[PDB]
Amino acid sequence: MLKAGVHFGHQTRYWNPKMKPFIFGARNKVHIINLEKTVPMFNEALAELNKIASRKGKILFVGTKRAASEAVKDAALSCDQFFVNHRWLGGMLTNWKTVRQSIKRLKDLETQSQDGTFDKLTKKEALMRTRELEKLENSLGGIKDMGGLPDALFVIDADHEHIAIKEANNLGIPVFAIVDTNSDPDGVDFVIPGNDDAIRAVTLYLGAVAATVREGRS
Amino acid sequence: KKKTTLSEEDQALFRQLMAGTRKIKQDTIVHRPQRKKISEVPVKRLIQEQADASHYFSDEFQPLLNTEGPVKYVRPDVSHFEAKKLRRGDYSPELFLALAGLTQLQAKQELGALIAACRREHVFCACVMHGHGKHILKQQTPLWLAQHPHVMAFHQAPKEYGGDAALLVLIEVEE
Amino acid sequence: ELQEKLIAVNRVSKTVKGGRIFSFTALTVVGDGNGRVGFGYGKAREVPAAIQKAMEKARRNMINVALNNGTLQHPVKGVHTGSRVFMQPASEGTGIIAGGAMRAVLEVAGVHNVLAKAYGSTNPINVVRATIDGLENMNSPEMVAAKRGK
RNA sequence: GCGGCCCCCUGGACGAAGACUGACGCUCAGGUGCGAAAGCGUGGGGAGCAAACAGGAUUAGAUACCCUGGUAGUCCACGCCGUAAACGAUGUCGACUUGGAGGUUGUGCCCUUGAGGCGUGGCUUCCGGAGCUAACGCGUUAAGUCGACCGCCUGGGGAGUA
RNA sequence: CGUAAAGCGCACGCAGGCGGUUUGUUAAGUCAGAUGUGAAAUCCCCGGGCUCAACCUGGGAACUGCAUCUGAUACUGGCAA
RNA sequence: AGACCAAUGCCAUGUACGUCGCACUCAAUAGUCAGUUUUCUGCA
Repeated sequence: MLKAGVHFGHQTRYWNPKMKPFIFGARNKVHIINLEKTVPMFNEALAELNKIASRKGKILFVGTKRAASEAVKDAALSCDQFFVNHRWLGGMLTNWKTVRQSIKRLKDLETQSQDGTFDKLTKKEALMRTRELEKLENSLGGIKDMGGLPDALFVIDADHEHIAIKEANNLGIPVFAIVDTNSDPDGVDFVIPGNDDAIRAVTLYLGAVAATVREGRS
Repeated sequence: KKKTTLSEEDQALFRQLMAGTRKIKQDTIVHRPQRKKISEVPVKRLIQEQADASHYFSDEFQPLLNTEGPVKYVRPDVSHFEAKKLRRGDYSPELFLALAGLTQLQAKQELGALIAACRREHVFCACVMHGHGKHILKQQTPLWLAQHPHVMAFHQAPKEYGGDAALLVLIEVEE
Repeated sequence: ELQEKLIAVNRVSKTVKGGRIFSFTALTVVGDGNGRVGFGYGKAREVPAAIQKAMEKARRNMINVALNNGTLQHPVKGVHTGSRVFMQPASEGTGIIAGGAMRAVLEVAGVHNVLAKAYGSTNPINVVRATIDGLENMNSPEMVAAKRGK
């Protein structure tokens, strides 16, 4: 709701002509996003995104670059929602089938880990198995309790996370992206011209989104 | 109607704060994506849901089902009383699936579709009719159903819903 | 009401280290009989696995066609790779009279009585791809009147 | 195709502002001109290089590759020839259609507060979007989207031969 | 017609083909109608006779053309500005 | 970096790729009519 405070746009380099409607674009070789265009765009994204959030849907924040972590873990986990913060595996939506059995192995190995037989029979293989829980835990972290493929997708950079956008367009999932002036509005259904790599901007930004996901009529 | 926003004068002030002349005025044709239908549910999504649901039905894996009596199954963590309720007919199925005459492959797909539909429509109880066969759908289908994570419990259907030729199935739904 | 039919099976080869290895490719088209046409390619090591992968890919990837009463609407030309294809609505111009591998897609497409004549290449894998492209960019009088106002 | 420097005679291109003519334009079969190199004719020149040629090697042989010599030729004047993988293997002229990084040559504006900032032309290089393409790739210098006129193609060989 | 066959080695240019934009006139091309002709048979259509059919046959359509007259003037051409 | 390395009878190659099934039986409701006369029957 609050006016974007401190980002005003970025990316002098590799700017994309399809971002030409969103650029004010003056200072010191770098491009300034027209935030007077961003505010209606971002309010629309909060509108439809709250609309699917009230229908009891799953949202899947996507935060692979740094420092979108742990800001996407903090914002998704502040809601009762899901996230990807480390490397987004190629095909966790379009073959979720195979990713379902990897999530199943993460559940079986944490149940085996903190409760069952973890000290049993070996030290070396037990260390091997625990670092399998680090690898499967940081890759399949947020998505491990989803149990479906989600009803929307909220990516924090459109060019850095083009794979996830390409799959959610492949599957008919609404993509909500904060694009920058280098990115491309591929199949992003609700584009938001913003700043992808400022931590102030993405914490303000995810703060608003996580605010409207759990917003409660009460 | 225009959404509430900072005043135009305020926007101009933001423009004033912008260091330098600080104005970008490139004009280009603008294309806006059509708004998604409220109903949604595109056939492709449905097909995808079906495929996802049927993915669990393996011919190689055989869950241990009770060999004594009418066919029944309860998923670990679900109250055993649910199977009893199915037997007594406490649950009235809202969806009916007829598998009789289908190949195994077709049947798996239809079962997947049924489960997807139950989830989508928040239907908790469905009836699956497989007919009577030896080493056929009548035997293979319960095994496939058990392997599905959304299947909570099933029991031989009461006579009113097909008896020994049908199953009542309880499906886990997000509400 | 699925109405599947196979057009072409071939034996392709690979030429590994020790001799050659022979694989089989199917090419099928399914369709309900009222628009809704799909094709699938599918390739496997034996013929029934190939046709099954082809049907399974063809049941998805299925396209709507805006039919007329039982036929096309206006004459349409679809091209794909080297394969140029003409079609003409033939307002009850009886019987589907199309080339091979075009008769099948037009048959399960639900159209009954058009006139065709494929030109150029007439490889079956590209003469469909030039019938769907074709039937895809054929639009109806309620779509043209939707576009241009009335 | 043109590579030291200088003079003389001379062709074109591009840019800036303004003036003038007023469709005078585009393409072009036959026709005419120019057209690398080798070659030919007449007369010069001839250092290097070098077909031919000779010798030495190498080799089974070596009319070759390698070595040592070496004539025409290459150089100049005038005339002929009239061809090349004469190739961006892409005819000429015009119009339209997202971009990025350079090079080169003009010109305008702004504190020129420097080897700057903002534009606007001409030619050119690399990469790529849509589109096209059998593919490879082309991609505002198109092989995209069109128009005008010309040239040429129609299976391989025989044969670009008689 | 880059690489499959196919862009003259490159230009200049005659005859030829094509030609920005506005107004007026003409009406040659173009279009509309009319008239004369386009033989009959044959093809096509609707009927009729051979027991049916082939066949024969009545009427029409057609013969996509040409010529002349009457108009229309948007485009192309001619002429004037 | 940069010696020297020539040639390799005659044929046809293939069979060969076209797909399925199930069933079943247990019960009501023949016939039965009548039954002397009365009456104390713990108490606060």
